[PDB]
Amino acid sequence: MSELEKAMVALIDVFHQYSGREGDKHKLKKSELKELINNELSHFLEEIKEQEVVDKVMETLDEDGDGECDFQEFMAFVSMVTTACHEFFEHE
Amino acid sequence: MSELEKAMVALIDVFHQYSGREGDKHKLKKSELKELINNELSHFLEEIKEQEVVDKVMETLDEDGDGECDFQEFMAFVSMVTTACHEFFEHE
Ligand SMILES: [Ca+2]
Ligand SMILES: [Ca+2]
Ligand SMILES: [Ca+2]
Ligand SMILES: [Ca+2]
Repeated sequence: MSELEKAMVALIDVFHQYSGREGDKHKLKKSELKELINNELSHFLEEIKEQEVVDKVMETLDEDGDGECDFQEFMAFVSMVTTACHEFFEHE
Repeated sequence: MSELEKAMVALIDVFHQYSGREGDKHKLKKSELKELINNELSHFLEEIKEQEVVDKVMETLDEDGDGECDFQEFMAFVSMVTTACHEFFEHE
């Protein structure tokens, strides 16, 4: 079928199962965010080393500076990866 | 590997190949937008009937009202589907 239908389900599905690991299922905590980047998304970003890097990066995706990242803020991070990544992904 | 890596590649990959159908590879035209919804995304939206519906909907994702939808605007539509869709996708 349409690839977007599978990606839309996978994007939402991963958030529900991944965020459901802790008793917090309706919001994402600061510690969980570090784990998400450490999982295997280091390909887009490889500057993780000191805790200050996560804090500096966390402020960038924070739009209302609420101190926490909800599902709406998580979508903003996805936009950051597409805009930051180059379109030279065409040929290897 | 991480599901997000496959989805990030599929989201960008589909845009390059799908938008490359017409000589316009750097921007999306109004007619192409109707085809995208008509493809098989009618699941999220099933109110397509008169051309006015597309125009009313097109204005909603338009942020700068430039009269055309670029790659940045396309991302906004994805956010609209996630916010509009309910989270009751858990159990069938
Ligand atoms: Ca959580
Ligand atoms: Ca925030
Ligand atoms: Ca195009
Ligand atoms: Ca526009």
